[PDB]
Amino acid sequence: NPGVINNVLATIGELAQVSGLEMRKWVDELFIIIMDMLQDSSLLAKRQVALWTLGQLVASTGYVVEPYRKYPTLLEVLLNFLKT
Amino acid sequence: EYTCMIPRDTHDGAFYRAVLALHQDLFSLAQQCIDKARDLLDAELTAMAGESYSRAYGAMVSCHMLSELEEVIQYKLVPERREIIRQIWWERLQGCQRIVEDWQKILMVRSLVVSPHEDMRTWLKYASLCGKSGRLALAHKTLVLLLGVDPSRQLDHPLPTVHPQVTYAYMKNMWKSARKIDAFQHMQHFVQTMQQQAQHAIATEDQQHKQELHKLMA
Ligand SMILES: O=P(O)(O)O[C@H]1[C@H](OP(=O)(O)O)[C@@H](OP(=O)(O)O)[C@H](OP(=O)(O)O)[C@@H](OP(=O)(O)O)[C@H]1OP(=O)(O)O
Repeated sequence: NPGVINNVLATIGELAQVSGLEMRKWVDELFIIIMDMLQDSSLLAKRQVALWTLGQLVASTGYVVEPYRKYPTLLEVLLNFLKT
Repeated sequence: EYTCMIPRDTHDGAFYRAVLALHQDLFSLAQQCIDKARDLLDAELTAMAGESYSRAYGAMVSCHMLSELEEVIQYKLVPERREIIRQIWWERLQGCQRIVEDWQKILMVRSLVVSPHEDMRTWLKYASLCGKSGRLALAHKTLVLLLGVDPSRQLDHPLPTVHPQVTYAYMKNMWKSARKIDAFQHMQHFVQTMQQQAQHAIATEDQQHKQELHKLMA
């Protein structure tokens, strides 16, 4: 069930909001995981919670422009959610 | 008094009402106005983003400016995150398109809590951008505001040696715009009174100042 995934995403977003700049050593793997759960969604999982916790670990760590080139498909999949 | 007549159903109305409510410490109304402006802008964003990204940048800059108001809330709420958001602001401003028209409004929504005398690393770049874009009369105003005293009124008094980056940029602007002779003597005097300064600075621990002064002298 996706309940465990939603729960761990919500708690990890709350944790990233609690501890800022002490999670920069983890944001890369979190990005690689959460973009593969957001984009190329093989299942109909909750995308709003993933989007929220993704936006929550970039306002605390300060990952502003680097992910736009480290993951060249981030802007396109962020823009598609307005038409899908 | 002016915002009371702006329509409440448009994006600019919600944006300005959020800014006004934020000015008087209303952290609950401002969030609601921000969340309303979010969708009021998302409408035209998804209407315009279907063509191209370069066409939707005009709404993306506004969405970015709107998403920087929550960081103003965090600035006025938690004193421990002030320097961190003040640094991510500078890190995020380096990604936008170098145009004075949007830089002005971004810095205005940003200076709601940060005076120009508190983060001048981002205002010197703004002055240089205004100088390169042919708008030298705005670069002069920005440099004068950063300095604190307008040297164009006292043609005989020297330039304020404090804030060395600001006076260096001011001398560059004076050389570029109008006068190629006065800026030369000004730079000579500045180099003299700046080299006569590092001698009395025997720094044993703070080594983040001597190297910067040496680079500036170079
Ligand atoms: O445009 P220039 O008159 O040639 O001056 C440049 C310019 O800085 P300014 O325009 O603010 O003076 C560079 O920055 P950009 O505008 O080109 O991005 C800056 O390099 P930085 O980006 O690292 O600040 C460089 O400094 P440097 O010579 O160390 O490369 C500096 O040259 P000068 O200060 O010597 O004029």
